[PDB]
Amino acid sequence: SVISQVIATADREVRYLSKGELDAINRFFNNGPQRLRIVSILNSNAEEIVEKGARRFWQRCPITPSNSDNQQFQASCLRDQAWFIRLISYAVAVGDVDPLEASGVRGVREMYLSLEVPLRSVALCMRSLKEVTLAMLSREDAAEVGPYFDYLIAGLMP
Amino acid sequence: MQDAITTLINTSDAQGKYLDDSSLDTLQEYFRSGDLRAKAAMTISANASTIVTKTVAKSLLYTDITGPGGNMYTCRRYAACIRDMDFFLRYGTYAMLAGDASILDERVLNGLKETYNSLGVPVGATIRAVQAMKEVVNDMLGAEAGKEVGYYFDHICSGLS
Amino acid sequence: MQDAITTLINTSDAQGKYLDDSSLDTLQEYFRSGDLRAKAAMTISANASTIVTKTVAKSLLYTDITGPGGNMYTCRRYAACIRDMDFFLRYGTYAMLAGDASILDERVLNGLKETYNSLGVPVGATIRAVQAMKEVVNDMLGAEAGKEVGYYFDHICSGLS
Amino acid sequence: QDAITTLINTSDAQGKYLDDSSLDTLQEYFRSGDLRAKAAMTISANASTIVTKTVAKSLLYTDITGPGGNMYTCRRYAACIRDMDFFLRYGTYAMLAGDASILDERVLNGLKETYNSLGVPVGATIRAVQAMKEVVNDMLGAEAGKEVGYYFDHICSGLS
Amino acid sequence: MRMFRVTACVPSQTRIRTQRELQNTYFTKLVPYDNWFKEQQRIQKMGGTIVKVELATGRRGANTGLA
Amino acid sequence: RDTVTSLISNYDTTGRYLDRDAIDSLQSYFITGANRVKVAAMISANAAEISREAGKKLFEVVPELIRPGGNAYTTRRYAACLRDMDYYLRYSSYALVAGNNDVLMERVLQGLRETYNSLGVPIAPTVQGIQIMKEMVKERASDMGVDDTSFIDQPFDFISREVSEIS
Amino acid sequence: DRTNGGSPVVHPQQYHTVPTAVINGAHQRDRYPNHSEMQTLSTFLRTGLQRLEIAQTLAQHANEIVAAGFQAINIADYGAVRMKRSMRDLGWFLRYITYAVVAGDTSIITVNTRGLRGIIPEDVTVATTVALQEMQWKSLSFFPVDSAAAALVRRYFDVLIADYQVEKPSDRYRTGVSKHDQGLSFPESYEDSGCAIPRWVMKPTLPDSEKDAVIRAAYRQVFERDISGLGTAELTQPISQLKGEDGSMELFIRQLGKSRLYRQLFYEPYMISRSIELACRHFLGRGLSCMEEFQRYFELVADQGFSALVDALVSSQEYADYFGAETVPYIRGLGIEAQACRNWGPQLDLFKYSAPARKVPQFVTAFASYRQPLPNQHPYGMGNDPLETQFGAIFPHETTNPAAQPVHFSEDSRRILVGHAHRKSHAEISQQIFSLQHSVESVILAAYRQVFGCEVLGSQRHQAAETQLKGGLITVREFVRQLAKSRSFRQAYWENLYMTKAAEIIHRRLLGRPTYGRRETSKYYDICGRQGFYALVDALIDSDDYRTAFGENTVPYERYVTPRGLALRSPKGPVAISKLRDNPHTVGEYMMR
Amino acid sequence: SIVKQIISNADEELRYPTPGELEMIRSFCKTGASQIQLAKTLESHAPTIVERGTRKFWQICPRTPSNSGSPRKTEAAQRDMSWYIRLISYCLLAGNDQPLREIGLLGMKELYTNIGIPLDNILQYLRCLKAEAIALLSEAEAEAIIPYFDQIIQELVRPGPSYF
Ligand SMILES: *[C@@H](C)[C@H]1/C(=C/c2[nH]c(/C=C3N=C(/C=C4\NC(=O)C(CC)=C4C)C(C)=C\3CCC(=O)O)c(CCC(=O)O)c2C)NC(=O)[C@@H]1C
Ligand SMILES: *[C@H](C)[C@H]1/C(=C/c2[nH]c(/C=C3N=C(/C=C4\NC(=O)C(CC)=C4C)C(C)=C\3CCC(=O)O)c(CCC(=O)O)c2C)NC(=O)[C@@H]1C
Ligand SMILES: *[C@H](C)[C@H]1/C(=C/c2[nH]c(/C=C3N=C(/C=C4\NC(=O)C(CC)=C4C)C(C)=C\3CCC(=O)O)c(CCC(=O)O)c2C)NC(=O)[C@@H]1C
Ligand SMILES: *[C@H](C)[C@H]1/C(=C/c2[nH]c(/C=C3N=C(/C=C4\NC(=O)C(CC)=C4C)C(C)=C\3CCC(=O)O)c(CCC(=O)O)c2C)NC(=O)[C@@H]1C
Ligand SMILES: *[C@H](C)[C@H]1/C(=C/c2[nH]c(/C=C3N=C(/C=C4\NC(=O)C(CC)=C4C)C(C)=C\3CCC(=O)O)c(CCC(=O)O)c2C)NC(=O)[C@@H]1C
Ligand SMILES: *[C@H](C)[C@H]1/C(=C/c2[nH]c(/C=C3N=C(/C=C4\NC(=O)C(CC)=C4C)C(C)=C\3CCC(=O)O)c(CCC(=O)O)c2C)NC(=O)[C@@H]1C
Ligand SMILES: *[C@H](C)[C@H]1/C(=C/c2[nH]c(/C=C3N=C(/C=C4\NC(=O)C(CC)=C4C)C(C)=C\3CCC(=O)O)c(CCC(=O)O)c2C)NC(=O)[C@@H]1C
Ligand SMILES: *[C@H](C)[C@H]1/C(=C/c2[nH]c(/C=C3N=C(/C=C4\NC(=O)C(CC)=C4C)C(C)=C\3CCC(=O)O)c(CCC(=O)O)c2C)NC(=O)[C@@H]1C
Ligand SMILES: CCC1=C(C)/C(=C/C2=NC(=C\c3[nH]c(/C=C4\NC(=O)C(C)=C4CC)c(C)c3CCC(=O)O)/C(CCC(=O)O)=C2C)NC1=O
Ligand SMILES: [Cl-]
Repeated sequence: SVISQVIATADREVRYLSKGELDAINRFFNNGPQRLRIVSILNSNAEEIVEKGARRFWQRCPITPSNSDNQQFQASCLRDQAWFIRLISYAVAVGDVDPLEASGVRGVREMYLSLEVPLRSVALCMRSLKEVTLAMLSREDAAEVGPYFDYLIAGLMP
Repeated sequence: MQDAITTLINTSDAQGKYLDDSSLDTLQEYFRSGDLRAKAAMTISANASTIVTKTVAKSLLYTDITGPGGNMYTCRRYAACIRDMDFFLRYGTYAMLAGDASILDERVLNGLKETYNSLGVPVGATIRAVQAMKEVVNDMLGAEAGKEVGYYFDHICSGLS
Repeated sequence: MQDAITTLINTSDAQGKYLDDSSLDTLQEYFRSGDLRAKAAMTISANASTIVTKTVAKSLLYTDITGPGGNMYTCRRYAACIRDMDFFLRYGTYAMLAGDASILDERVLNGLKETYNSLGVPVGATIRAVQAMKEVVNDMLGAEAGKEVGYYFDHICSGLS
Repeated sequence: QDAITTLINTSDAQGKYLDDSSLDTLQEYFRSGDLRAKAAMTISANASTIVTKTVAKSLLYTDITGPGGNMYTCRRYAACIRDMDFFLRYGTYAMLAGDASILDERVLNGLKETYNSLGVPVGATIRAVQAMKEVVNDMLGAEAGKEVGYYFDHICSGLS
Repeated sequence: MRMFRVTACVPSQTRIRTQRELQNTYFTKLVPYDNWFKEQQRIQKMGGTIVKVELATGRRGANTGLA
Repeated sequence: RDTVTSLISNYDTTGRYLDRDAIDSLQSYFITGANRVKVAAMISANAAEISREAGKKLFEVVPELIRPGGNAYTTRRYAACLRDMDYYLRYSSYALVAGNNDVLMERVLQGLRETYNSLGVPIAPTVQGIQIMKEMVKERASDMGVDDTSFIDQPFDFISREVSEIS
Repeated sequence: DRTNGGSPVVHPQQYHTVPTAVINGAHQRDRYPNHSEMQTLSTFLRTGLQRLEIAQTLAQHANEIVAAGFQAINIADYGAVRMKRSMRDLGWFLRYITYAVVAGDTSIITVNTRGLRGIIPEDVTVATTVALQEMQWKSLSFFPVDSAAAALVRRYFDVLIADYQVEKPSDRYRTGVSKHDQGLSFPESYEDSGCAIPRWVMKPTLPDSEKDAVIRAAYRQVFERDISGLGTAELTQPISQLKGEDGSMELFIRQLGKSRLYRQLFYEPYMISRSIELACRHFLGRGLSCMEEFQRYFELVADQGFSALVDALVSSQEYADYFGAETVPYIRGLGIEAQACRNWGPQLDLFKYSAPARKVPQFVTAFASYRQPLPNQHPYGMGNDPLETQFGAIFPHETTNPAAQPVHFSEDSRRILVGHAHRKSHAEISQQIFSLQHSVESVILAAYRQVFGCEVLGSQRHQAAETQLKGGLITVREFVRQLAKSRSFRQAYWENLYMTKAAEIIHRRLLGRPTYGRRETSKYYDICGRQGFYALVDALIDSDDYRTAFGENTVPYERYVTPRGLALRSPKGPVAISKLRDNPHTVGEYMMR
Repeated sequence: SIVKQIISNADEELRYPTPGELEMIRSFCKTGASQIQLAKTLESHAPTIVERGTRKFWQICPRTPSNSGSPRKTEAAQRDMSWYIRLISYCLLAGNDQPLREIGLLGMKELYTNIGIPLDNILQYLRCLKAEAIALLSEAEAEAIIPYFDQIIQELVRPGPSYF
């Protein structure tokens, strides 16, 4: 969130929250309800987002552990899609990527290397998830949500 | 560093003068470019690795700078060049989003030329590849925001020449 | 760090005499085990990433330790567990190549129980993961070298105990 | 400590009498107390039923109850059911006292270390505890449940 | 190991040094290769004008043997 | 962690999505945010007055601290105590902006009792002065026009509760 | 409620005398005081005659001095409290002048006076300086001003007036180095009171002895002690590159860090985390501020070794901000900068010269376990928890390898213990009971193996109690009490033991379970401290828990343990914590479909 | 500025600016026209505030180096105060307090104690300017610029705000 880091910045160069930072968090508090309503829409659409995104991911990437004949790998992948959607809704609710960075970006590359799951394939799945979510959301709702998808993708795009 | 707002404030403050109408309209232009500058910065943040991959593919691969005796031979040097490119792209993102290229002047171009001449890193291939990166971001961002980040890619190219 | 030769010399130096005959017999045992020690360390060095991967796959995946509220949730913590297993494997390989578990006591075991209780890291699940690692390392080197390094894995489990 | 005791201890460190805002918090406790005693009555009456529906809605028919699972081996299912009784009774203590000090003083100290030494799944326990919170909320109304679930979330936060 | 001979002057812009915290800023310093990238970034972060970077030790184009 | 990130982290650790209780709590915090920013502004404008006058009131009510036996006798210790007052006021204002005591948890209560026992600093005048700060910010918030003084009540009470002993 | 980082003994310096400053300088240079420092001490002790008699005459005439002490204010308009504070301040200023005269240093005046311009309401500062000038005039009026020490009294009063005329001096700031690092502020009075620390700056044109002093201070910072006298400091190429025109103090700090001397001292005997904390001491002059700093360091060491950690510490922004290029790192403690409360205990145990005496990493344990609930620990720390073996009171020594995590439990807090009753079964725990295992002799032997976990020698047999129980004169409970009141039991569990440790181990042997909380432990410790050992034994045998569990005819047995005890009693791990995944399929080996 | 602080914080961690930083930038750019108009009101009305504040401060405090007979000290006092309001307008346009701190709070007390101006009289003069700026501009436009007046004020009341 912007408010935690502006607190940390005021803490570092020791002072109080100056008036410009106060207007910044005022605009954050004013934009709160819209983030809440789009979070509610994402919670309503999360399951169908996972289904359509997995279908498009297998269309755009058939050689994957999820698309193999092993359904444990497919179930783990679908669980991963749902988990990243939940974390992205967390990021939308917070207004920055702090739940996303804390839970599913920091160390996600090391995990999927330890799982041998190709991180380009996860990035493509999150691309398809982004397309499904932007299709399922309004233009301004897409404008809010798509950056968090971009930041989840870029966290594994390597 | 300086951004657009800080260079305007600095130019007025080094004169004992409030910001004037030309400065207020220049700051207005900055404010109305802010939305697409933020969107372009997010697009680059998403696609940085792809940018660097395509840039090195179309400007620096399958030439003798890659094979034996080349400067990009011996994989640690290729990785050093790729690190240089991630830094170039992120600092161009900083310059384009901040509105001023002063971040480039005080964190790239100070020291970069003498380091490259100290190491034998060819500046001309660096500049050609950096403008290929500019062309890539032109290709997949659009004409307007692509040119906006391309201005600071031009500054990186000029400051290395 | 006291390896087998070093701790042997230390016993004889505290006793003040030269290495007695039985101590030379144990040093002969170490000196004829050293070739298979080097080969086992060679294979662990080659396949360390695979060993940790299959070990976590057989002891830490698909349990509630990886679900929400489990300690391996929140990807950075999964990576922390991977790097702890890497520390366990590399330091057990050091102890096997050295012929004594002093590197395990000094670099690993001397306060890891305090740190794991402080962080809330599962001690019992780490012990199960280390025994699973002993099984995995046992599987692709064979019985002799496998138990020779599983002694040090069991030492890790005893020091976590 | 209970809510009155925390208020008295905050005042007594200053060495003064309870002030007006602390008197207002005393009013809040002294007009929540009736529904606290009623919720404690109903929870004491239906503790076994709450624990049963808790285990059913969260812990059953997953491999935690199967062979190899932590809740296999009937004595371990008994120990899990007994921990659930302890969690519900201590949540009732926290709700009646108004403070989670009884939770931190008798439940949460060394429980993470104990469970993690024994290998008890922490995340499954937090899941079952929130399920028990759902059971209490559903069969006591949101009116009562918004209090007891606060201490259940205290147990969940301390466990995680 | 290959060394960089670096002359730079790094100014302070966030703190007033009282009388003892003042040290110097114009340093000429032998820099190891594996740290020179981070030292260049650090003295660019603090705002230093780097006036002189040369290769003190080692040659250019070394495929091996440079450390 | 503010209220938003704390509640989000709790639901992340249990694996649930956002239910309507969370949406209501988040909207409640977002509505109270205007008052929180107003109090942060008044605090940033009158912080030196609030902290120093609370120190003065504490030394009037607890006379011994400025007396030679007390641990705020000389002006070195007096300035150290007033700087501690500014510390408490600044981090309580941070918590007022955030609405959560995580900032206090990690940056005020992270060893305060150990420091105050090492230096001989009395705990109970420290929390008495914290309460004087809280009553001061309460009364100039009421004069400023903020009817809900509940928000500004909580960080000082949290610091007092975590710092004070058990009688 | 939260775990304790330790409250170490701290002595904050309020000022400096003349001997304290000289000894501080000599100590901070690691040497005997030299001839000019000797002349400092001897000349000040020579003037001590004049200084003590000046203080004598000023204290003797203090009443008239402050009676004598712009627009003179009115008593009624000013207020009674403010008049009282005016008189108190005036007598206080005179007292501190005499304090300075005896101490021979104006550090007390300068520290306690310089930032007083606005503390005193600053509309009475003209009145304040006029009163101080009049006190100077009067003090010199009855102390003859021709060529005597009235010049000294004039100088000290002038210094007091000069300090008081100094307006608002800026507080020093320890700015936060990262988002996780809190920024701290620091009064200049606290800065000037703090002990002077030498700032060893090495310039290329320094003389050789000054350079060698800077080298020795670099050894004292990094290697914690002077190693130059030893032949281990043979680092002739790093020293030689450092002395002349190149290889500055930062590169030399890095070369000291990556040397095998540093590895032998602070990396070879330590795990990675303790090594990281010691490196933080030796290269930045401070401990770990926060957990996230430690995460950065630990991840970096995990993928790149400890030498890269040294490279990152000496290549950091904080290093160049404090120690720059050619300043030796110095320890940043109490009065050097503003201290955080976050790492107070670990960092004051780290700045102490006995920081290598601790092996368990103090910073990470405190930082992590503050964000965790209360641990399973005896209420008076973990040293009071004995080792759960058959026999032997084995407690962790507070001095030998201190692995101490202090924790405050409430009086009503209770320990969670793993009972053997719910575990296992019946006819599995009734094999370890030994009631009335029907032979008397076996019950005597089992009562021994409870009271002393192993069978004892003949000299430790309480044969009179054997005859009493074989005759039926006393029951099993009285026999256990007599065994616990035997001399050899006192030697085994009471004499060579800390008293609460002794009480806890006697409770474990006579009750078969650890204590629960401060209720029980407080009562036993109070009993054994006001009444003694036999009183505690009688109170434990006549404890209601003994009667409910072991009754009168049953030998005590272990019933509950700490969870650490079972973790010791399962070195292969617990039995079945989650179903294993024998013959699993992982990606990569599956993908080669 | 806001973009300056975000770029510095992002380059510290060697990372691209997050979506929340870009939301902060876009919100500030949305309010940019409003803040420009705030600065416009400040530009128009600054000399009146300076002259009324200097008259009021001279009346409330005659023992003042500007109030001493020299014209250059007087001109320097007006110059300093107009410079401070200039930095406040800079703070309005940048979006944070960087151009007050960096261009005149950092090292200000020691600057004036080297100059010889008493800082309590500076505090009173700034209090006077704050009063006439409150009474002069408007109500809503005061809420944007008077907090920065409080920020420059709060740096010099701290030897100790006086009580009994
Ligand atoms: C009035 C408040 C009481 C009082 C205070 C007092 N404190 C100290 C010294 C210190 N105070 C702190 C505090 C903090 N550091 C932090 O990081 C935090 C959170 C931001 C806090 C609250 C510290 C660390 C110190 C040590 C010195 C330092 O400045 O770093 C003193 C001086 C101690 C001495 O004798 O030297 C005093 C006087 N004293 C009273 O009597 C009041 C009850
Ligand atoms: C799906 C998009 C891709 C894919 C996935 C895949 N994942 C696994 C296994 C795991 N994935 C996780 C995930 C997370 N841990 C976290 O903490 C978070 C963030 C909050 C996430 C998303 C975990 C924990 C596992 C381990 C198994 C478990 O749940 O315990 C697998 C299985 C690998 C194996 O060998 O079992 C797979 C296949 N597969 C694809 O094809 C996609 C690219
Ligand atoms: C073959 C085993 C795998 C594989 C090969 C592959 N490589 C490339 C492209 C390049 N490979 C290199 C390699 C090196 N440069 C060095 O300095 C060193 C050490 C001496 C090495 C090994 C380079 C520089 C390139 C870039 C192209 C160039 O040489 O100019 C490709 C082409 C990829 C593309 O799409 O362009 C391929 C296919 N591919 C596999 O699947 C194998 C596992
Ligand atoms: C890539 C486009 C070209 C290339 C690169 C290359 N660079 C190096 C070594 C260094 N490059 C730098 C870079 C920077 N310094 C700065 O301050 C900035 C920040 C904006 C940058 C980008 C530095 C510091 C080094 C030396 C330290 C280090 O390598 O970490 C090499 C290696 C040279 C060698 O001898 O090993 C290479 C190969 N080479 C090409 O051919 C491209 C045109
Ligand atoms: C993996 C098998 C299990 C697990 C691991 C886990 N560990 C941490 C965190 C840390 N682990 C250590 C360990 C060590 N310190 C040393 O010096 C050595 C070297 C020999 C070791 C092994 C430390 C110090 C930490 C803290 C620093 C860090 O986080 O990297 C975590 C994260 C805890 C947290 O709260 O972030 C985890 C998850 N967890 C399991 O569930 C596995 C059974
Ligand atoms: C059949 C003779 C009687 C009966 C059975 C019944 N059982 C269940 C559910 C469970 N029973 C068990 C059993 C065990 N767990 C253990 O650890 C041991 C030791 C090996 C045993 C015997 C378990 C685990 C379950 C839950 C299912 C699971 O594995 O998760 C039910 C269903 C109850 C419900 O509400 O679903 C039933 C019906 N019912 C009768 O009427 C018979 C007398
Ligand atoms: C049930 C929700 C989960 C579960 C439980 C489980 N617990 C144990 C064993 C113990 N649990 C405790 C805990 C407490 N004792 C107390 O007095 C209190 C009240 C404040 C608590 C919370 C203790 C001390 C034990 C050991 C003694 C005993 O036998 O119960 C087990 C047994 C584990 C084993 O036998 O190895 C189990 C199964 N397990 C799950 O999987 C559920 C998620
Ligand atoms: C003999 C081969 C070596 C040796 C032994 C020695 N031991 C002690 C003292 C104790 N030994 C123990 C051991 C145990 N307690 C248990 O519960 C078990 C099983 C888990 C064992 C093995 C204990 C607790 C003690 C202390 C109390 C007691 O003496 O009963 C000593 C005495 C040392 C002293 O100072 O008391 C000695 C000498 N010494 C050697 O040199 C041999 C290598
Ligand atoms: C050098 C010894 C020393 C002194 C004299 C000192 C000053 C001091 N006096 C102080 C204060 C005052 N001195 C004075 C008075 C004077 N101080 C003087 O020396 C004279 C001549 C005057 C003007 C009449 C007043 C009115 C106060 C107000 C205190 C308040 O604000 O409540 C204080 C604050 C603590 C307290 O109230 O006790 C301090 C710290 N502190 C020190 O360390
Ligand atoms: Cl003298």
